[PDB]
Amino acid sequence: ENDRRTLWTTPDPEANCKVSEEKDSKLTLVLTKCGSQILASVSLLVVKGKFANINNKTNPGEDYKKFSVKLLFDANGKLLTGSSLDGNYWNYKNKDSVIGSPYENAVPFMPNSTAYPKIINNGTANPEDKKSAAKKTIVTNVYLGGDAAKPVATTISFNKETESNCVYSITFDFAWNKTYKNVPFDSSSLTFSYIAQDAE
Amino acid sequence: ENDRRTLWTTPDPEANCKVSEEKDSKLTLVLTKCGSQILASVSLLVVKGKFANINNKTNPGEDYKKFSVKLLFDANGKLLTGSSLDGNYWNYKNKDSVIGSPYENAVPFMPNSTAYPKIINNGTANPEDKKSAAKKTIVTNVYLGGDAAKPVATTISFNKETESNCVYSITFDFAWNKTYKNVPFDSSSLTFSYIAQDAE
Amino acid sequence: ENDRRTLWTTPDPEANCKVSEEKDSKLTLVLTKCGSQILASVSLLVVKGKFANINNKTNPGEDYKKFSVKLLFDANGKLLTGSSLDGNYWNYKNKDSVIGSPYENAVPFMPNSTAYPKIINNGTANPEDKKSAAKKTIVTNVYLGGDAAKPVATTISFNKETESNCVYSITFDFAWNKTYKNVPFDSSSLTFSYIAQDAE
Repeated sequence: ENDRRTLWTTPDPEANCKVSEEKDSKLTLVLTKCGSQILASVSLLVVKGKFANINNKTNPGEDYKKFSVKLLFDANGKLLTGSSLDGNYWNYKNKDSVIGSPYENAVPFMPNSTAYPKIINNGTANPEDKKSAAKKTIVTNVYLGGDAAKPVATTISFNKETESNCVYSITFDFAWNKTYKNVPFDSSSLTFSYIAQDAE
Repeated sequence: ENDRRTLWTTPDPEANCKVSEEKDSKLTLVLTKCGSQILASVSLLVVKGKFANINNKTNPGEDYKKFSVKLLFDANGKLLTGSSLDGNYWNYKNKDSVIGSPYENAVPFMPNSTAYPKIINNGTANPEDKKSAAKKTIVTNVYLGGDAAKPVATTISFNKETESNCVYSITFDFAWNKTYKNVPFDSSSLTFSYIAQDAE
Repeated sequence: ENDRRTLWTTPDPEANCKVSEEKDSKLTLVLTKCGSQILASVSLLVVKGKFANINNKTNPGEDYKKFSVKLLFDANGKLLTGSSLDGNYWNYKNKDSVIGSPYENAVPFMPNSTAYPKIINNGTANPEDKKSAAKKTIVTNVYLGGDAAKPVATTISFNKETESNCVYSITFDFAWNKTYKNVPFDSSSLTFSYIAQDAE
């Protein structure tokens, strides 16, 4: 009904995500359709590993101050193995859980091919043929422990990845310059939208 | 018709809200059902009292430099007395207005208990199933006068309040570090979403 | 069916917008009806002229550091002549393309008159007598190249313009202080919502 309009991890998932090692994080992502767009809410709590309690005082160095989460999808919109997120509880909504069986098609939840092409190349491109790099991209912040003093630079990129010969993709890139001393990666929630691929 | 999907005060309200004194502010809040999520828009013009002409030069203190707006719901999603907003014109959409008679049940507009649960704040071990307080929070900025130079740090908290045996809450926290000389607290409009509760 | 819910510039549009010269930019604007709000997504690529390759080091004046795009509408919600945007492939969705006929009436997709009204005389007397300019405004940054290091102050504004006896107006205002050196104007995507005009 309204539930085929939503695809999510669950509102309160079990560990379902690899940031650093297997199942070290809980990603709550809900994708909903309002017509031609997807309306999305995301959140990330990391419960163990390299980012469960950041200390950039005792661990400075690029690799302790950034990471990314990738949703990779095949032609029908099925999650592919190379993904950060586990498929077990990624499915269509049902009264606060997921449908019994794993889904066959979710093309209408995928970021548009046309608005978000895989590669743009404006080296030798005439101006009227030029495409937008930036357009595939939402740049905002989230906040550790929902504290304004603790921003984390968030980039959401559509159809950026090539991993696993995927045809669609949602990437969440996270980075910070503050040197956070003993702060869990526990994010505020973030609203975002993108243009949906057309079914059939 | 499609106004059953909207619960919204009014597009243009009479002073309907308490920041510092009774009916001292005009809160515009619309909540629309986009399936499993609520898409909200919010503005706050304070019309009289302590925040109606901010002067941190003359009043340098903490209590002049922040305030908070609490909406308190019961089990049926009806608005409780403790709330900053008054329920006279808080109701479903009829054309450009509300339905005459106050609503029985708005539970499906409330923030999801599962996504955003009650957390009794005690020293808690084992982060691998501690429920996240950050998740319940959207952190962003509104701009006073719609001017980029005049930011206000804005925290939107779901299911945070303990007051009046509320089951559900939506709390707007406005704070600013900058020292403003005669600026009316007059916010830019802010878009946000959250995961909705389900019903019968 | 559901396509009559989307008023859009194509997802992958031809040069369609005047920032500086006729047809110097590709504006992507998607409007979808979600109940009583419009859920919008907006992005701007400039391909020629004065902002096709910003260099505030060679061009340091204000006129090279800011520009605005005006959508102007009439009482049917159809585009007018003064509009930045060429109203020739600006139509209701049909599949991944656009409908045969030009779009007739689209009043349901306009910013709400009551919510965002035209400015008059303001006074401290409060029988009802306050107007918030800010309420009419969403203020945020977008990011050139989708780079965190390259913010641009963005203001969206509803029913503000007076040009060509317009009833309804959407205006995107861009402004930066940073001195960009050989940066195409190519904005990261922006999600936003506003209250719709009530259809009849």
